[PDB]
Amino acid sequence: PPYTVVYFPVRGRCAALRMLLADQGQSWKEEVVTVETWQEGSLKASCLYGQLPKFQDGDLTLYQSNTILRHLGRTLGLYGKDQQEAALVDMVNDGVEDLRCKYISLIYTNYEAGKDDYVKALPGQLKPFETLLSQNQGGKTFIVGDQISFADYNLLDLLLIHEVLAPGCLDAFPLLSAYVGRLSARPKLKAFLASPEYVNLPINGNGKQ
Amino acid sequence: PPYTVVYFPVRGRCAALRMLLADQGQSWKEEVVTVETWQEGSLKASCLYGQLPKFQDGDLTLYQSNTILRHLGRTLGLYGKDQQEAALVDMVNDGVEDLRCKYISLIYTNYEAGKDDYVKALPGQLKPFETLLSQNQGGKTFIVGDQISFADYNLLDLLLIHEVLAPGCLDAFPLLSAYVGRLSARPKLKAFLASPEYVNLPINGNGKQ
Ligand SMILES: [NH3+][C@@H](CCC(=O)N[C@@H](CSCc1ccc(Br)cc1)C(=O)NCC(=O)O)C(=O)O
Ligand SMILES: [NH3+][C@@H](CCC(=O)N[C@@H](CSCc1ccc(Br)cc1)C(=O)NCC(=O)O)C(=O)O
Repeated sequence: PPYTVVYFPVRGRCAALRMLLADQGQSWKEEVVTVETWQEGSLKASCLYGQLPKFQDGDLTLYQSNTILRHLGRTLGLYGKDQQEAALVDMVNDGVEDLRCKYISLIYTNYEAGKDDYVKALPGQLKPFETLLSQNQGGKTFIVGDQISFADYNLLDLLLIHEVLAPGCLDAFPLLSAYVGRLSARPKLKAFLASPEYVNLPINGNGKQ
Repeated sequence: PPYTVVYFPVRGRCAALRMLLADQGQSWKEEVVTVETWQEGSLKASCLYGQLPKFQDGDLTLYQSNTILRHLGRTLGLYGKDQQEAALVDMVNDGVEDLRCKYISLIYTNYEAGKDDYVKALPGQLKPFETLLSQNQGGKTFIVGDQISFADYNLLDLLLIHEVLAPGCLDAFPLLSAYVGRLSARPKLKAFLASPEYVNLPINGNGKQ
């Protein structure tokens, strides 16, 4: 710390790290970038990959959303209890990232023509996470081990955005439905999910959801 | 050894972890899956995300290529010297993965019509890595700090397959050109890149490159 997040005024790729910082009781500053200030290209040229989010932690600056999650994961102790759990946390996060990429492609390039097929294929894409919960203490704790990890906040966000795209998509998965319930109830996280800074931001940049 | 790699008979997403293992002097077993054995559905149905590579380290089974690289990075000491370097190693690997996804979409879905526009935009996509090297002791060492990391092997593979797709694409980048030369020369890695085990497998599964 202290932290600063730089991004567009949407939830998008910053939703999971904001949930992690709020639930861990950390403070941070937000620097909002409008499409107007982004279209003038001078901030875009200073970004390593010409994209946002950008993040600061003291004198360290970082890019890439999953690198920011892994960094808070290791500096705050949200990365498993050992190397074996740290590898399982990475395997869940990479799976969450693959489906997040398919969701983003549906939202930004084919929403009207491909949402029915995307929703027809959704059960198959969520089954792996229900299976991972069934293997960890009967799905009664977290996605890996018995302590929360950064992959829990990234998987929670992906489940919450899919319920907005296909209401009831989790009805067929008992353990994922119960897991979204338990984590949404953690005190600091429940207060943050009800706040205007979270509820009043669109999920995506094109208004689709 | 306690290692096993399960994959199709191509270099694909397994090329960087095989170079990492060979350069660190570790042995592993390969289990090859043919397209006929994959079409039998039983092994696909047993994979967590229905895809390969699969990897084992003793009884620990892992999926996702980047999870396998981070697990060997942690167990073999290829993850930076402190928490700040470990975050910069992740930032580099996430950039490498973003460019590998664009390369993969071109190869398997748009190779004939998108090859010239893809090669035209390539320099913009490679400049970030040239900038990272210029910031680390004049590009004379590794991509991060002064010890090799798992991201150096993934970046090296990404640079070698682009030189096959667009020969001379690295001429515009003096530090990346010298970085590929210096890394290909490490004795154990130089021997692996010249062996039939590496040279006789196609880069991708559809024959394009
Ligand atoms: N792999 C990177 C991807 C970052 C990324 O896609 N960044 C997009 C923004 S996220 C998606 C999006 C698009 C438009 C709005 Br309004 C809000 C959110 C960007 O900077 N895009 C700007 C650019 O590429 O010029 C990561 O995980 O961090
Ligand atoms: N995100 C995963 C992606 C793995 C993946 O895409 N896996 C593909 C194969 S890699 C690319 C490829 C394709 C065909 C051949 Br022949 C060789 C290599 C798969 O299992 N595909 C099988 C499936 O989806 O049924 C990772 O990083 O590990």
